[PDB]
Amino acid sequence: RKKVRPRLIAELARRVRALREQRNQPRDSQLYALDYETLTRPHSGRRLPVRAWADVRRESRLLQLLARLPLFGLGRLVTRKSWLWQHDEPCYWRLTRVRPDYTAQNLDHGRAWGILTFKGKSEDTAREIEQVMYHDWRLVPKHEEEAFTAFTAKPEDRLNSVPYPPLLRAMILAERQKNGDTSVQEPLLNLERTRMRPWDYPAKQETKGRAKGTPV
Amino acid sequence: IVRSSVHAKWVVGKVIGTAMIKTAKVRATRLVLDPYLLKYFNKRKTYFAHDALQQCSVGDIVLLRALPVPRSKHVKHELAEIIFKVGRVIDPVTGKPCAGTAYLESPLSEPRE
Amino acid sequence: PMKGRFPIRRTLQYLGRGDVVFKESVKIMTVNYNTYGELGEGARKFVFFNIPQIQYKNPWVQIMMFKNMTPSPFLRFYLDSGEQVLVDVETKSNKEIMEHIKKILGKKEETLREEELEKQQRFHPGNFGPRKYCLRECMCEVEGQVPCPGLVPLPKEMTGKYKAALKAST
Amino acid sequence: EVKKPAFMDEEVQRILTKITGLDLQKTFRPAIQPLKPPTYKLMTQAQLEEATRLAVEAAKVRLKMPPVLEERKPINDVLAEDKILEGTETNKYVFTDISYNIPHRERFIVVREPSGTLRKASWEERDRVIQIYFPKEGRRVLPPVIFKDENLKTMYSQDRHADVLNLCVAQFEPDSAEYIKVHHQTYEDIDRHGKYELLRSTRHFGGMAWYFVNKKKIDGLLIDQIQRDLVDDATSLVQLYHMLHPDGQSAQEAKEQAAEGVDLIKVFAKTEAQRGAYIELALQTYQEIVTSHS
Amino acid sequence: KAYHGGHLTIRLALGGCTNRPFYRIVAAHNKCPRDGRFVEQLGSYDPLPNSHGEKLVALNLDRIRHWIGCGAHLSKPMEKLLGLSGFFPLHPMMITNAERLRRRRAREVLLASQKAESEAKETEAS
Amino acid sequence: AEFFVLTERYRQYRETVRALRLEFTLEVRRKLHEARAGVLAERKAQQAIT
RNA sequence: UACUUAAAAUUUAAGGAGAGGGUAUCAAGCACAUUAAAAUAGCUUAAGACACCUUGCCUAGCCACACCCCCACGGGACUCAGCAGUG
Ligand code: FES
Ligand SMILES: [K+]
Ligand SMILES: [Mg+2]
Ligand SMILES: [Mg+2]
Ligand SMILES: [Mg+2]
Ligand SMILES: [Mg+2]
Ligand SMILES: [Mg+2]
Ligand SMILES: [Mg+2]
Repeated sequence: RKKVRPRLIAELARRVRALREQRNQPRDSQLYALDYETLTRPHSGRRLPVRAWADVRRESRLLQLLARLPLFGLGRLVTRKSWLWQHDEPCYWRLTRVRPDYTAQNLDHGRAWGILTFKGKSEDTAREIEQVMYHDWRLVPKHEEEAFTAFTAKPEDRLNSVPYPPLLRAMILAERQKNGDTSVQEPLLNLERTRMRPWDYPAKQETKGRAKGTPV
Repeated sequence: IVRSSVHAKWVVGKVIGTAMIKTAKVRATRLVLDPYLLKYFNKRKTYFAHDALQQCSVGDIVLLRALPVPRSKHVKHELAEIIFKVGRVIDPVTGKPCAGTAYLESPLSEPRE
Repeated sequence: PMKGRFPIRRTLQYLGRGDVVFKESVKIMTVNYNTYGELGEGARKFVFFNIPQIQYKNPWVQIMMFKNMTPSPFLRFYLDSGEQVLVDVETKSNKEIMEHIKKILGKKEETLREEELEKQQRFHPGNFGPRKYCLRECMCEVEGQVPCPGLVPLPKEMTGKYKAALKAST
Repeated sequence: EVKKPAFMDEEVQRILTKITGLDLQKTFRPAIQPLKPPTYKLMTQAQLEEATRLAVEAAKVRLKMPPVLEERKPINDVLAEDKILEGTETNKYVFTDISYNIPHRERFIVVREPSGTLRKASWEERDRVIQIYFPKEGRRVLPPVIFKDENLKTMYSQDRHADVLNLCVAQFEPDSAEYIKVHHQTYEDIDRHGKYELLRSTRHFGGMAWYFVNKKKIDGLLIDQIQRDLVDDATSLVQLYHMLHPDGQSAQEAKEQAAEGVDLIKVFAKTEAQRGAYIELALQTYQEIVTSHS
Repeated sequence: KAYHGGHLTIRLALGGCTNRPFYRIVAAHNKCPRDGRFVEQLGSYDPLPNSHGEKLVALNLDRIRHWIGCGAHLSKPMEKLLGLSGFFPLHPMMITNAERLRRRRAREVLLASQKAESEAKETEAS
Repeated sequence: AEFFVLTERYRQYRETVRALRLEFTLEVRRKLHEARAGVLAERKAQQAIT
């Protein structure tokens, strides 16, 4: 070969483009700004889904609650209106770290960290909180923490083993007879190893994407 | 001690040049089937080999071992062995010096020199 | 008339008659033979008749031949471990040479059959697709199944053109 | 209990192989198929005899008898009855496991009916779908029309019984009712018309003689073997009849008289032969011809 | 094409002619065309009843288990086929759709009975 | 009434299917290990050397 | 998709047993080598280098292209080589 010539401009463009992105990164106060009259984000002109309109006008964002508290509410408990309606058992975050967006003129946008207690079961380590820019958060009062966080676990009643599908059960029993294993035991699937979290369970904010800085 | 990627882990060839420092240019030949004629001909390839001791001479048959990491752009083999030295061949079967199809030292004798 | 002596050597059937399939260890086979002499006649016949057959079945093995370098002919195999297997073929017929190398460094018939079956594992007769890869392109070819509309027109009630007319009529 | 002899018992196969016979000209009769130019080799008398031996070895493999089995039992097993799916489908689904390395009699072929019952495929469904996904040269997905009684009678008139059976082996399974029906119909027509020679030196002779022995109607085959001077075969047939019916009057009579050779056939005539009078007449005439001429 | 991202999936690739559909069950990278490059063919589906009135599904259950063990997703039509066979449980929407059909036929039967009762009133009027 | 019944059907269906995907995931790895380092694998390797 | 550690699908980078269009009136290319005290003067090529011309190929499909400037920071003559349609 050896006629594949070098492409200096292409290499220059890639680097130059990447550099500009780092320099002109947007902030939470800009990406997540909202126009409440039209419920449309100015940065991208994305209109929020219809099912979110009522809460955007009726509920507060997390750092709107925390900006009014000393130390940005470190140690306080915060729950979500969606959890309160969906789950009877206590669901909340125990705040541990909070990085407000200083650029915001009301310090109403930022990031937070805490320890999750979902449906009465508590995680062992603190991680970043997702959906901090949602209009769904409710600060728990200090005097009501004891009654709010009181939970008694019920004995688990979800089945631990189930039958095999009709064809897959016949193929298992047939193999037994072929191999000489004589038994009338019913093949049973074990569901303990593979139990699914609820669909609304908090997800990992650290591995989540962030929107780009090109305005629409 | 992972081995080389190159297909030619072991190649035999003739030292066709030795003018580079510590490197011997070796010409290997393989048999390739002509599809039209269905006859085998000799396809020859050049291999640069690391001759650490500069113990190679033009015309001698040598064995090359693929280096684990390519030493340079073209040097990807080393000199494993000199199968036949040019003009100084030693018969493998009997072990006696030979000069062509003849014995410089008779196999009946036991010089042990 | 096909050119050369013994033109049968240049036929695919002759090349495929070779029976020496070397083990994966074998990498090189140097052939040292003499063009003149009486004790090297079998070696000369081995280079003439057998070296083509060996190369055909072992395309990745380097066969390099040297002439009139030693008093007697021999074969030396170079293995991947670094071992060198020297064979002395003087006073030996070309057929005897082939049998000797087959025994010491040749794959057994059992091993070769196993490799053949493994190669075809992913071909299934039931699979449908192009003729290059499959027996039947479509299920219409099978007997008892609905035939291809091109060969046999489908019933009117099985046609989208007809069904659309009814939906409009409804 | 003394085991009932089987078709594949080494003793039965010996007798059945012997009475069948061998004829290299009939076993290797030229096939009406696409032809190639013949090849020629110069051979000595030693080499020629070696080649005839190899031909006889191949003729043995060619004459290997096809299995004689009992009729399979209908498959009627319900894996599940999901009534939620009742009325949601109009046509049956047939699901076939087509993993290559499963014996065909160990594959799972299920049917989801419109009612919702998940059941195992019947024998007819099993054979049909295995032909669709593992096609066998000679077999057709749908049963051919040559096996109808009118069409089969046509083949019998042309003395094509060995083909009717060669076709029945390519199409049907040995344990199927269709297989047994066609074979038992061919064997019965040979009997009535005494066409036993058609299946000699063929793989179908053993099953025919087996069928006659089990059905206690070897009389015709004995009369035919005797008239063709094959009286060593006839004696072996009476031994096979005395082996599969040990408690029969004929088998007990041969033990009392320690009969052997031609005596065994005479014992059969008096005791258990449906047409004993003819067996003796043919046997007597054979002895007269053999004695008179030699 | 040189895909970036995606996962292996088991899906139905449509073949046949116009008004004569036929499917090949295949394992293929999800970004590939419906009838294009695939990894393995895992069976076939003939959705038209044959002479015996049977829709014929072929499943290579040995290879299907292999690719589900390696992360292969399943298309919703393929999940329905595996449920009908008995190899998988019946899909939630197979059950719901069967229930919706039952409630819809009950209404039709009731309406026909009401119409017959209305027709009976017409008979009473004479 | 139908949304809740269907939501639970999906949860139980997806749990059963996750248990089967795990069982299939183990058969793949068992078969692979037997081929790579099974009894038969080791014997043939030494038999060749001998 | 699994585990706190492993099975796949799909790619990328460095390579090479062998194979791979035309013109030899394209016969020389001109740094195209090795060593690793920094010296040696080498490397490719009639077994076809180099130069030029033509062409999608490897066909369950693959490769390249996406208004133009091979690229696309930039600049410019500023977008249907998506479906239908027009000059
Ligand atoms: S090719 Fe099968 S339906 Fe036309
Ligand atoms: K371009
Ligand atoms: Mg969500
Ligand atoms: Mg000119
Ligand atoms: Mg461009
Ligand atoms: Mg254009
Ligand atoms: Mg465009
Ligand atoms: Mg267009």
